[PDB]
Amino acid sequence: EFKFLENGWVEITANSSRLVHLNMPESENYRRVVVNNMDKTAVNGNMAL
Amino acid sequence: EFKFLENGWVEITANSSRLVHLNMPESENYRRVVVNNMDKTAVNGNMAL
Amino acid sequence: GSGNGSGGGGGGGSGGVGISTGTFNNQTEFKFLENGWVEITANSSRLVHLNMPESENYRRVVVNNMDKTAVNGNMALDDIHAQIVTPWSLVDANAWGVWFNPGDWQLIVNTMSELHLVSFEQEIFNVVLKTVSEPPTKVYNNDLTASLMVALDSNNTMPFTPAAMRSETLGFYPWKPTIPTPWRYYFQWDRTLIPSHTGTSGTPTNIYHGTDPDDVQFYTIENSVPVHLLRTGDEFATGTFFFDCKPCRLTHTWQTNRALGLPPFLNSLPQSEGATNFGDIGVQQDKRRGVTQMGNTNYITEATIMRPAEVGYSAPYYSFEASTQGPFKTPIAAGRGGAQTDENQAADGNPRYAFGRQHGQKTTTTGETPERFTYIAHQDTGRYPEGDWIQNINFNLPVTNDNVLLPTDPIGGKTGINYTNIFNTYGPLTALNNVPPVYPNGQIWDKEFDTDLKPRLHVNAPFVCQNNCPGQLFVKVAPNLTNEYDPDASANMSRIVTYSDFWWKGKLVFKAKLRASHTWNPIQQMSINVDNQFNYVPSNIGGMKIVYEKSQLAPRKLY
DNA sequence: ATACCTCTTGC
DNA sequence: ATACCTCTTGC
DNA sequence: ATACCTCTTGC
DNA sequence: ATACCTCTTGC
Ligand SMILES: [Mg+2]
Ligand SMILES: [Mg+2]
Ligand SMILES: [Mg+2]
Ligand SMILES: [Mg+2]
Repeated sequence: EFKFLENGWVEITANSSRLVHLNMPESENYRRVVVNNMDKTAVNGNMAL
Repeated sequence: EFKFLENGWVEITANSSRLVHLNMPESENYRRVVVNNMDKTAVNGNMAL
Repeated sequence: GSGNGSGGGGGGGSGGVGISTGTFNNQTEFKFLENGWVEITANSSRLVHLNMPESENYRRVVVNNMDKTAVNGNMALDDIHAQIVTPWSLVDANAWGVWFNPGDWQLIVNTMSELHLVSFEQEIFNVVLKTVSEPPTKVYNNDLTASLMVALDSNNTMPFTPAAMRSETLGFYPWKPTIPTPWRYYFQWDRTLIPSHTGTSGTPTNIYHGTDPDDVQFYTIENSVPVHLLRTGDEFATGTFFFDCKPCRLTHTWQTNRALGLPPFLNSLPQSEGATNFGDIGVQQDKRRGVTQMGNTNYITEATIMRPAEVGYSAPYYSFEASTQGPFKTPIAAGRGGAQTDENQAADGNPRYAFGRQHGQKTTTTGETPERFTYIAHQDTGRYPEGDWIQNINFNLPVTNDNVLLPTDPIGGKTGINYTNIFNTYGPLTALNNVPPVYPNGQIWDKEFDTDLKPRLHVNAPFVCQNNCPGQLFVKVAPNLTNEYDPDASANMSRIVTYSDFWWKGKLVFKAKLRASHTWNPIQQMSINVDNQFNYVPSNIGGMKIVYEKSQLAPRKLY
């Protein structure tokens, strides 16, 4: 919705809806994980990676 | 000027000015003239002209 | 061989043919208030002269000194750019000299401590228009009914072009006439240009691409302002405008990082006069108590010791950067100054003004070379690169060559370069001041940029208006036609030769504050003497000139 | 529409 | 009779 | 609880 | 009986 006001102001109202789908989690736990692509960086010149 | 109102109406005001120049007429008379390009139409197939 | 007829004057309450519509005043008022505030009111008037434009058209011109840059090593010389050219002329008055004479300046500067800009308004009157008609006997007649046009861009729709940046404001002498300048403005354009040197092989790309249609903007007075037409009897006047902007100080600071805080206690004092009897701290540099920002040593020296933050900063020079439209020098705030300069050491940061007779150059002096100078602020906030240096963290000293970079060692293998040229130390701890005014050739106030984020200051003027700035004032002679005119024709129209004169008067108001003695010793003060004495007076011919003067004379603690 | 070198013999 | 590129620092 | 391609034949 | 280098964060 665009609603024009005095003096050229507009009030834009945007609505939006969705059907959302969701599965049960893999596991009901909180986990603390470490990620390690050492190998890739191990390369030399692959710092950015 | 554009002046925005409620409900998306606008009032457009346009001003305009000019410097106008004007010479005296060729003659202070009213004339009744006839124009005749007979010759051109005389052609045959030149009706439109 | 006629006088035109002399035409006869009708009379209203604010004007007519033989009725003056204004009053000349170029006088300056100081009005002392309670608590040492002063209200300075400065009036100023001029007789302005103006001719009809070259042509009643707006033009879009491109300028191209390709040849000069074509040179290789002449990057800096690039003048390329586009611009719209109008038939209008601009009346700019933004410049110290328009408003004050020296005497004034003196006062201000010696007795005050800070200055605020307050309001400003102007007006035009006693308008006159004449026509020239011509054996070359030129004759001049008033054209009673012709008009002068005037437009005031209060909305600030036009792009802003302060004219002092080119020394085109009005004159600085009340007793001598002057004129407005022809208005023009930048027009967008794309452009490329690869830097090079003497030694540089071939032809570095160097071209004018054209115009980003996106970036296009073309304005016209006519379509954006209302134009007033004045006849002799008419007169025009702007309202009064009020400024919203910080104050400007008239004092300078002098402490540098070195002078902040409690100096070290000297365990040992001199016992007789003489400039060689120093005092002594009397403690091993590596044994003193105190604080530093250096985690490795135990050294504590006036240069090591910690300071609360940092005055001044260092930046690259001479730096040219480049964007869409070509290169340009990177500006600095600071400048330099001091003992190790003397206008010859004169570097980056100090500004330099150049100008004509209307603005200070000796009136009688012949020859079209501009007069000049380099303003050297009193505020000791700049840098002395030569003194800089950098060293390895290990900080083992005395230091080894391998562990230190000097202003002497050459960078990029170029001899005449060193880190200080590309160095930069600005940062959250930096602290500094605004430029100081420059009499008489300095701009006074300036518009702020419409960017989302903003400069903390401008270098061209001390007063930057926060909100809107007073709209520009344009004028122009109204076209006076002959009896022949054919707009349908391609040729340029012929006009009667016409021109105009009118007086302009303005009022600019500041508000300031008296200063007061705080130290035992007296301080610096501007003053006249045998040496400069003649700068302030006309020559036996009427030679006049206005020399530049300083502004922040007195000192102030910084901390 | 003149007041002691400004505004201001005002207010 | 100048307000942030219009009217419109209005109303 | 439908009004002239929105909000909104509302207020 | 501390206010932004005076009087004076007074009045
Ligand atoms: Mg307006
Ligand atoms: Mg506006
Ligand atoms: Mg584009
Ligand atoms: Mg672009």
